[PDB]
Amino acid sequence: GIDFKLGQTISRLRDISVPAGFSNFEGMRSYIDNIDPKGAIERNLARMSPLVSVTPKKLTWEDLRPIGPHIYNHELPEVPYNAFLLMSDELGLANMTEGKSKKPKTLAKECLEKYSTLRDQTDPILIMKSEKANENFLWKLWRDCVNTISNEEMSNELQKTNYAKWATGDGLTYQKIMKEVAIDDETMCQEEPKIPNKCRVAAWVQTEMNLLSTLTSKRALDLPEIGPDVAPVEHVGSERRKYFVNEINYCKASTVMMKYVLFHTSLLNESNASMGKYKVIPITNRVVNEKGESFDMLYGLAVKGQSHLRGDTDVVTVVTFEFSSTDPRVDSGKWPKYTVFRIGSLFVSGREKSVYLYCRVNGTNKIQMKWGMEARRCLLQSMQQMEAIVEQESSIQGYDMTKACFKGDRVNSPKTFSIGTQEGKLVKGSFGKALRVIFTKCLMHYVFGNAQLEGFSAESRRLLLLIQALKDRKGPWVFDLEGMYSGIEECISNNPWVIQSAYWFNEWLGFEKEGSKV
Amino acid sequence: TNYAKWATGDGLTYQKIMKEVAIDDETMC
Amino acid sequence: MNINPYFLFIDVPIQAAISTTFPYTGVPPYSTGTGYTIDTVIRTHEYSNKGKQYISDVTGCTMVDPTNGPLPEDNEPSAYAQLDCVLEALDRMDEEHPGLFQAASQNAMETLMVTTVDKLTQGRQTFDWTVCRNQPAATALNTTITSFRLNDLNGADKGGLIPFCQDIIDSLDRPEMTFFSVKNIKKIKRIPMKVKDKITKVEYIKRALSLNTMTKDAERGKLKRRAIATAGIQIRGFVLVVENLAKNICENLEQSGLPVGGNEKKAKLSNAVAKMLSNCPPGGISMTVTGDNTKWNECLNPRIFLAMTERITRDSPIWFRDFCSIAPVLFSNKIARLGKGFMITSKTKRLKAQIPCPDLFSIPLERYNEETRAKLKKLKPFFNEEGTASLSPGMMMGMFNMLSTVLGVAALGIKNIGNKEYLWDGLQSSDDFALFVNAKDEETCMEGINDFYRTCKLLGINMSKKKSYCNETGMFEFTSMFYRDGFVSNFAMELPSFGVAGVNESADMAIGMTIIKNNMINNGMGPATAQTAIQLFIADYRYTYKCHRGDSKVEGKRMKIIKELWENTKGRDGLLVADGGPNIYNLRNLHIPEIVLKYNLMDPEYKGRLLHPQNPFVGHLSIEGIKEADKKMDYDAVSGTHSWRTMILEEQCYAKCCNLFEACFNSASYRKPVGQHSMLEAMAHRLRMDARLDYESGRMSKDDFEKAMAHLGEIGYI
Amino acid sequence: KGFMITSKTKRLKAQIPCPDLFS
Amino acid sequence: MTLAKIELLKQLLRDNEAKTVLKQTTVDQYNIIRKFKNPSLRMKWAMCSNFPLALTKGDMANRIPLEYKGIQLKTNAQMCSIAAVTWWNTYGPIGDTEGFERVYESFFLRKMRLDNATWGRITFGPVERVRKRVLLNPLTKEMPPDEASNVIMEILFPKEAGIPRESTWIHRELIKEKREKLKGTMITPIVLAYMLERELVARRRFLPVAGATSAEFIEMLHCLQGENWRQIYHPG
Ligand SMILES: [Mg+2]
Repeated sequence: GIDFKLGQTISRLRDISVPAGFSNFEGMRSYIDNIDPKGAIERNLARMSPLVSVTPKKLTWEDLRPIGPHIYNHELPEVPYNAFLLMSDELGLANMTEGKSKKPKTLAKECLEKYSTLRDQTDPILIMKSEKANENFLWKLWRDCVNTISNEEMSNELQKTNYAKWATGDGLTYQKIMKEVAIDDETMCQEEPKIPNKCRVAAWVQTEMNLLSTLTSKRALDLPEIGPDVAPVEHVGSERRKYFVNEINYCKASTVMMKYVLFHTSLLNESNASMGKYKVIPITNRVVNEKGESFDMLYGLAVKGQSHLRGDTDVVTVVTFEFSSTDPRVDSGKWPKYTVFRIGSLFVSGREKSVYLYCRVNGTNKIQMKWGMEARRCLLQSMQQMEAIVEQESSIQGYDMTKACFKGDRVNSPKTFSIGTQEGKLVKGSFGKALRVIFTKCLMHYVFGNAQLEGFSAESRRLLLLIQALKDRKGPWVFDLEGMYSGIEECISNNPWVIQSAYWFNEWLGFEKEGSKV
Repeated sequence: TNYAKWATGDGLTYQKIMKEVAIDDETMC
Repeated sequence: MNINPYFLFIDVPIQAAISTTFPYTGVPPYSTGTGYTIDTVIRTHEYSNKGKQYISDVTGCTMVDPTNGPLPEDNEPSAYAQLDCVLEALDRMDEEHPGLFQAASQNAMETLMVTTVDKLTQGRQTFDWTVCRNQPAATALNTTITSFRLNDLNGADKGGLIPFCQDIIDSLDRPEMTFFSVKNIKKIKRIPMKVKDKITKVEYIKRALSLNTMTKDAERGKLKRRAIATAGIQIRGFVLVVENLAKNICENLEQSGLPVGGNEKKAKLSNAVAKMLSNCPPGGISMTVTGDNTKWNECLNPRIFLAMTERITRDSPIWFRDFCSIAPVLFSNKIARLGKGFMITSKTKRLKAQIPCPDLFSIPLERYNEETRAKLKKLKPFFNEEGTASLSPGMMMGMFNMLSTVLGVAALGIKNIGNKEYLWDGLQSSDDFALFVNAKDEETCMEGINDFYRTCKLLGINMSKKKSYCNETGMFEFTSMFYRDGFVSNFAMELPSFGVAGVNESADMAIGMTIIKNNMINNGMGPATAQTAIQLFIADYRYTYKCHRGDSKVEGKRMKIIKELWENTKGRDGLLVADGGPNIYNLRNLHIPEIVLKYNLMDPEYKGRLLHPQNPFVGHLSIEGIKEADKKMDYDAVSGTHSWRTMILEEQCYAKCCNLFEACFNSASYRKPVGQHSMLEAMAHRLRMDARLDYESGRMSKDDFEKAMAHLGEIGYI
Repeated sequence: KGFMITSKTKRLKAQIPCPDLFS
Repeated sequence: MTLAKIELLKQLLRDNEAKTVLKQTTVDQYNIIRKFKNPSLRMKWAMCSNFPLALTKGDMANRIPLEYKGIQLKTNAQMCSIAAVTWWNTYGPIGDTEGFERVYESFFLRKMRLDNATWGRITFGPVERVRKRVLLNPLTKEMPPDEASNVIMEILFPKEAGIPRESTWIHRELIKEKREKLKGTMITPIVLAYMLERELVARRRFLPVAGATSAEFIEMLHCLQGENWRQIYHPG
């Protein structure tokens, strides 16, 4: 047969890998083979201390308390706007086009040629400088971007490449030295970690959520066609997709998502192509309105730094200048990271409005660059929930329920959802409005996503499920509520979305408390 | 030789930059 | 009006609207991992400080044994699992399943006796000791075999995996160990060459027991990063056999949520909850506890796994018992390589330097930050000079998943303590468990939950009091799937699959479309959702492969050629999407390759052009991936121009030898060759037979026959 | 040769030519 | 070929490395020898590179110019660019298509069943489904994997067929039919072998089924079934 036999080193490793109370593996073998336990668990539990226990405790509405009370503290600073690109304050320089697709450089050149007043604006007017950002460096970089885009050549590399090394901060980098010098050196100490600042609720997140769930005349999301459908199931799927895309196509969140996706596509392509040069990258989008006209929208420019990406997490610096019409002085606490300039003004239909240029230095990496190319997965996340709801409704009544759910049938009334509140009075909204709210929520989970958001969502799932069980009169029990609350609250530090989600959770919990009396 | 570069302090030499960046920088005195 | 998304929950159950709560649309967090590994080691040894501390004479490391230690006196995690309690649980489980341990052991032995060394080529990156790095399974396996050849170890060429494991065990006894090491010789260029290096016995043993560490990347449900461990090749076979035995045992268990995936687990959840509800007494209550074990990898002692394997194989041949008890022993004496060291910087001098692991304590601890300072102060006792941590107690997640599930089901199988008026049972799968307790009043249900908590603590299982809660039966969670009133709201995690998946055009298309079909079948993806997924995948595919519609005015290198093809071919509906052709995939035809779908619609000239029998892009050596795609997934495609494919000296030599072998043996590609002789002898015999057949068949002249025979004689096989 | 300016925190130096003495 | 084979073997043995590896690695170990993190990003980067494709050495490269309409295709350093594939699909060698009409019979039969099938009404009520072991795709003749491999070897590997087992005679009709149909083609034997394995080896899975169980309906299970909807489908 087989005579697999152990040597000496392995035998001695086996000898010293035995639980306490045995001198050799043979002792363990004999003990396990012969000894017959007859309730060792009962004895151990009997002699186990009484202080060790789940300490179960029934959960009631009173035990549930607001999460992250410090967000209501007025001493802490208002959360700043840390998103990569402007979302609700975005300004898009629009030029109508027949539909022909051209390179981003030419598209940006034409867009800037249309707006020559901003293109030729060489004398800036600084409105606010964040803390450190040198206004001179940022303005010189912006002028370099404008000149590089407007130059007749077809190269997309900045014409200086030597001033930009310092304007972007690439030059100010520590230089590596061999380990022995560091050992001998005494001043070289390990850098302390950067603990995120603790902030309070802000009014800009709520306004952004309100604005980005609203219909707009500009539809940007376009998707590839699929093959003809002949079976009933695919016809039903096409109908539901038609309603869903009709609702979501014309919402500002869709345009923001498409802008993000296109910008990240361009950024990743440039990083893959250009390695050792400073690149100019327009923030471009294609937008089609109700009339069918197509426009190219230029939302600013970006300087992509020295893309020497070795691995994936290696950082690449991007200096973004973005057009906007919002005066940051109205809400100063929202823009402590942005060095803005007042670059011009324009008339939309005869009403003049100023145009500021928000300049900010940020960083990205291959993971973020790619995952910004998959923001349509937010669209699928939105689709799944509405599909589930419509399937439930059509399960209740035999005939398909989509039309009544959205527009209303001759036998059923349109379905509505509790959308928000005003003056403490909750308000209702159509199914399309709830769809847009869900889409905006998913888009914000994408844009404002980081470790803090993942932790907060995962740990607040417990609270949501507990509240759901409490609603169903299931009498949920929690063994240690304060530990769960602390775990949830340790993630409410700096992410604007996490703080606003905590505020919304507290508001909804209060409303549930008030309505639970019935 | 690498160790002697830092032991003698020759490695702690200030970098030279263009006049344009320096004048555009307010922290250079 | 202020929009509040949470108000949706007022109109919809949280379970139904739970999909939108997942932030699986953003960027997953990504990571030096040395700090995380140090926290892991400190925490693992902190839960077991009250055990027995000694010195490993074999390795000289500091070992800690919490098993059979003092019982816990508080609510912190404890690894002091009593052996006799575990034996009691195993005996009860075996009684409940007559002849299950024996059958699983015998089946594992049977499947082991037929396994070959080549099976070790499966899996993920493994720790290569010859270079002390992370190398693919096949590369590390062949490197270890070649190095064994130098130290007089000839088991791998014997075929079966038993001789290879025997020679691995023997390698731990040889006074020295010779192998090939990479030498980056300076010449300026850094040329990598092979150096015949030699190491001593203790260092080689430490290398064998070492478990390389890395920082997790794909985790998205936590705000902090943890450490994953990759083992070497000296343990992969033993761990494979033990895991196979554990899977054999836990396949029969009804309480086990493994090995099952897709829709089977939903049915298991529903069946378990229905069975529990039916068994509920008249007038009693069934409470369901949604549980989530704390870490639970750092409290499972490998010695408990050794005892469990010993008890499972009580009536097996001694050789199989010893073979099965080699992974746990090599785990109880494991060593953790602590990342790549820290980084210290001088701000005033604008300098930075990485301090490698071996010299962590060469710097006074006052030069580390407070967190790292305390970490190193606590880690000093278990720090090896070479730059590794002696991590005996606890386990690294991912190694023993089936065995730990068996332990959890053993805990669940107790069903009662003190004959009290309650019965508990539930589901357990790889750190995720759910419980159900039937009693007469909620007070007794909570008493049963407390008893279960204490019993689990006695076995080393520590369930979170923060991550777990309880309610009435009919609503709970398990492995991220939410059950509520019979409607299993299978969470939506299907996002990280819609997008080009790798190797090439046809394979990516087939993989994506089969993914859509599988999601529709299992997770209940709807028609509209599937169509939207197809649309998004088409968009991503067209962008990535630079293959847009011909009529579209997009500009690019391949776009000009696609534009020319658009009008150069009359039938515009037969071209693949790879060539800018229109998409025909819909809900009904997601199981059929697109080449065959448009086959009727292709112009004869176009199909002849694309489907040429000989294609330089398609290489016989690149067909390995036609069957399976990396998890191993099967996809159906059609060979064509789009089936293309995207150390140096060894690569050339091997590749060429394998290509010549494949050319001589046309069946080697399709089926695995079997033979205990050198490749040269088989190749020479095949060539001689082919030459004789060709000469006898009139396909080869007498002069060529003489030339070939002279060549073969020169080779030395006449 | 003009004058010289330097930032210690950034460890940078530059030379300002005579014409740029007032810029 | 035999002269070419012996010449290649002699040229290979001329190197010490080839000699040692050939004389040291056994036939069993050959598998390991033939085996030498984020596929999405790597493929993305490869796509925009000048020459991502690894073109095998051969005589077909001469058919495609290195540059075409000012677009680079191939270099002599082989490496190739997707533009070469697109041109090949535009203009290039015209192959023999009769092989596909018989080699890829499973897919063609799948398409025929899809095309000639008739659909009906859709019911949106809750659907009762049961976990059952079902065969995903229809089989011409199912047999155990070892017997399937033996049959495929006997089909497309006439040599290496010494001492026929007690399986060729059982499936003699299948053997002769496949031998006759597969003749006249030139596709690589690996693709044919894998296709025959797919045709012969049965793939079964635990799936939720409500109604028809035959593989014809299982193929379209993704469209026929539904958690809260059902469809009537008659395969062609
Ligand atoms: Mg759970």
